[PDB]
Amino acid sequence: PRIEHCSFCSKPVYPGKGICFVRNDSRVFRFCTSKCHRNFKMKRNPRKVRWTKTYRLLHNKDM
Amino acid sequence: SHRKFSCCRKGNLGYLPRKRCTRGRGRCKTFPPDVQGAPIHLTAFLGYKAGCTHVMRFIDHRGSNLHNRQAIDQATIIDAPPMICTAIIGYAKTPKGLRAVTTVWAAHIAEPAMRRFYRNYFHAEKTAFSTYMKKAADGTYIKEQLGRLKQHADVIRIVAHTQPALTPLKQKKADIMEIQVNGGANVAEKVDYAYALMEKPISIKDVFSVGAQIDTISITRGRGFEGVVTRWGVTRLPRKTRRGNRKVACIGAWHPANVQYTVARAGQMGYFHRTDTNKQVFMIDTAENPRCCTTDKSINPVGGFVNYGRVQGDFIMIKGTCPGPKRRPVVMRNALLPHRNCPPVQLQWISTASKFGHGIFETVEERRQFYA
Amino acid sequence: GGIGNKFRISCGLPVGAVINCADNSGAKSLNMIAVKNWKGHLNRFPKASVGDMVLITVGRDGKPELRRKVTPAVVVRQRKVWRRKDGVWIYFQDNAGVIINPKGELKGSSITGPVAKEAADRWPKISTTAECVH
RNA sequence: GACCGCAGCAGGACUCCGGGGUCAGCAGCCUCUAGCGCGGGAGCGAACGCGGCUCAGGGAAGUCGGCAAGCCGGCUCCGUAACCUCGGGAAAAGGAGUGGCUCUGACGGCGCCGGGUCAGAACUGGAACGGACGCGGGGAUCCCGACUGUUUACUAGAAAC
RNA sequence: GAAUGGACCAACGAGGAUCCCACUGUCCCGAGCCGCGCCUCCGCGAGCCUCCAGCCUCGGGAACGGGCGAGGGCCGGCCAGC
RNA sequence: CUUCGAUGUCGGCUCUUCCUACCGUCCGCGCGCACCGGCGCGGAAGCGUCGGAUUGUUCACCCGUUCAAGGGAUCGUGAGCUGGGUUUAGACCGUCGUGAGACAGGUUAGUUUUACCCUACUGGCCCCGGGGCCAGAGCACGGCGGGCCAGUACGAGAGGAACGCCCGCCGCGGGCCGCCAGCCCCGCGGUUGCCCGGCCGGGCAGCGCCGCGCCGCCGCGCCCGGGGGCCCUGCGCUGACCGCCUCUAAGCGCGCACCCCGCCUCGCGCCCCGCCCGGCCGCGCGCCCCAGCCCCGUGCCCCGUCGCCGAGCGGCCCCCGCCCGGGGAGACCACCCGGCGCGGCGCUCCUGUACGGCGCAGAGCCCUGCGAUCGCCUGAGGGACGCGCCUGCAGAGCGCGG
Repeated sequence: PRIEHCSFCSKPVYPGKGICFVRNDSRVFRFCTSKCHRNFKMKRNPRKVRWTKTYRLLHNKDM
Repeated sequence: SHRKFSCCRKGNLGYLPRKRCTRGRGRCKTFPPDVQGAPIHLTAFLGYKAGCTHVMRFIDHRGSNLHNRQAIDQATIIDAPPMICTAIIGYAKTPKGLRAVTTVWAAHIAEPAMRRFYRNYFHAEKTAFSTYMKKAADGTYIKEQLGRLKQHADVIRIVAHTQPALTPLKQKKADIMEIQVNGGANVAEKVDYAYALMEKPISIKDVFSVGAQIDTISITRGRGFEGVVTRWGVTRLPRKTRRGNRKVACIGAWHPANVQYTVARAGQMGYFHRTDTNKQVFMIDTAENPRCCTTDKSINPVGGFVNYGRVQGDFIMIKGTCPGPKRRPVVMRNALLPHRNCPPVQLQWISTASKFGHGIFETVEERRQFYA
Repeated sequence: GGIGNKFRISCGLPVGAVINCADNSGAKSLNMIAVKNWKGHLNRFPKASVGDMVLITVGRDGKPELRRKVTPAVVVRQRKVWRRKDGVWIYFQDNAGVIINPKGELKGSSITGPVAKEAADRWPKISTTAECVH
């Protein structure tokens, strides 16, 4: 089907699941779940949350 | 003096008494109109609510904004294993209403039907139908009694029994339901069609069609003794009210001197018979087909249907919601009067992700690649 | 002045809400006096959604001419999440609105920030003026 | 722990002695010693009540009235107005920091041994630090009484005395 | 209306007012939860009331009756709520 | 007049019902009705009559909006609440009084007790098969807009309809949980003080606090609500009385958001069937029409009073377990299920990378001693109340009714 990536988690969100948030900067941040969202609003770096793709990419785990 | 500010009564009084349903499962109460000389068809089927999924659909509704647009809509899967027809009841409409002429049963009734007839099958004496199987099985008895139905009946119905062994339910006793045969050119055409189905399985695929509307009929989820604010929707009083805010402050006026039936009172909320009408069938399919929901994706959610089971076999996805919790029996009838302006179904996706937790994988194999 | 039959969306801004200005009209903050097309029910505060024309008053923050008057406005951004029938659940960082006449002309030349499609479909001038529809 | 109040009544009863840790603390919280398991128990986890929590978006639109709740709060450094009997106001208003480590500095008696406070710096941790606890919300005015005091035990703490 | 004291408010106030900012389930509009009560059981066990009786509608009547006139309902016994 | 050995005393909140003397919506008809609008009238009480500033206020008044009738119910509504008003005792001020005090002048401060009884109502119960059928009782879809019509009829312009069909929305109603928010029972992570010697892992601070969070509830989310009948007020048809005319007098058509019915909610009884298929009882059928009334204005007149067989029809009665365990059900019961379950094993999801080991990490100090942290093994470990399985222990009364 058609998917989007969490702006924070970077894990694919299938149709019908998630929230989209429009920043004043004019960027649109699609979110996987309230946890994908709350981590971002609380300004917690994605590169320090181990489950997040950015940490997996940082550790060389995913790409 | 007057209320001073117009406001409606909270609650429908046609759903009164709000009592726990005495009827065992949802009953059909009325059946779709007979219609003379239509194609011969069966009016209802019994099923068990499995879960809900959410589907992407292409909406061809001209005049709606969503015309040639895409919509994610909730849909309810109801497991419907084939039902064995076991009998044929004919009712003659009389001055006193429909009065049954006779019900003719098959020479062999399966164990789940017999189980319904006894409280504990193991300690039961197992005498039901014992003389009848001997009187039947000669062939002549059934025909002579079916002949009585042809001559003296107008409303021919088939008595069917669900097979609980093909379901994840712990029941073990077959829900027995009468289903009307509608559309015969003559009464004798209905009884003859019924005899073809006697002692034989009937499936949802024959009974209903995709795009058609069905009236779900079921007993609702129960919440037990509940207060007026939850049961009837009355406004909670201000926080400082001594004796609490969760009550109707005046249950009436000095005159009439008795509390009225229309005044909200605390009592049973839930477990009431309710019919939901005009629900369109998104799809009828089998879970044995590996690609039923693929537009491999079969109907089973990854992780299984929460609080339900494996949905093995025939299933129907209706759009929207049905009364009752999961596991509950739902009788499903052809809509008495259908919403004419409903768009035709074009399912483009069905969600198969875990409804247990927030799953992000449609299939177990996708999860296996992800967690390498 | 709204063009079309909007599908119902969750209304996050009740009477008393102070929505921010999305235009260079000169108002900084707009207070919601009331909602147009509203037949209410007893005790229900009038509530408004993105794309809904509201009557607003401009507070002491705004330019003097704008102050002291009930003026028509449309809500263009809401914090409350709402579900479009496509299934998208969308929310914006702030609650903001544009001063516009009921006919549709806007007091200010510019609109700032993303503006919801609901506002832009219902009001054409909103679509042309706004930089982004999200 | 037996007194006095109907009683072996969450009522009222004058003293003496008073460890540790966190702390400015005889505060709160936890404890050593000592005392000790309170007109009973089980089951259930309805409504409703009482004692507490949490709540999206809005933010007093509720109401006689912001009642009740919440907000604020410790310390250190800045930064503080009108008015004013020049004493105040004032913790005005408003900010910023705060942990854990690893170390530096200063401060005495004077071979050598204290003290636990003050600064300053690295380096660290989902963007976290008075981490529980304890613990002003603030401001602009109007009336009245100058104030601190006193008051109808058992419905009026007030502008009354 | 001027020691039946007049006017004047710095500082003080569990005093009486009006507003503003922050703040919140006060409200829109309620929902979920944790204890304890309730509830059921074992054991203990009262108070207060009480001519009788214990369903209504209308009429007439100390002008607003449970009993009276004429209608309409109603096996009998309980429980939790109110 | 009735109540003073006491019927609690305004407004608000909350909640139901009722009326019509109808404001909007509906149906007709009339206008000084071109249209749009207004306005008068008859039927019509189904729905709607809202959010706010001041006031204790009903009222008043103003602002707003889908533009906003009026009332009754012991001036509905205190063992429902509030105490704001009112109306005790404290206290001011003004007037009045020699004074004590007064005020139908203002101001402020001021215990709102009791259900466990009867009734009513709301659910629940008093063991007795499966399917159904219907007496009675309840009852629920209104309003507003957009689009096409249509810038059209109409107006010689400005303006500006309609029927129909379609799409939405509001208010309501009944459900539901896939999403998305709330919430989280004992899950995982973080952290404070004190305690268990330190580490690991814990406990206490009545869930210490914070971050997520499953199942399940939930709304702020989602789904669903399209119909018939008789007909008022009337407009018409044929048509008289009343050598005409006429909707009416016979006759007839159409006809309202109202009413009745359906659908829906409950349901006493009954029905069919199954097990069982057994007794007991009764003895009697033309039809129409009344201005054809087709031959009338009779008959029966004995349910014991001699009638009682059978046949055939019509009846009537009989008949049908619990405990226990779980639940999708629950106060207790009831309901719905039933050789449960308990413990594992997978899957799925929740949290966020376990202890330990390691290091070519680490501000350093200094000394091969310490060091918060760091990466690696490690999307790890821990957890589960959902799904699939059982490889292990188990599990269906000789208990009570019958």
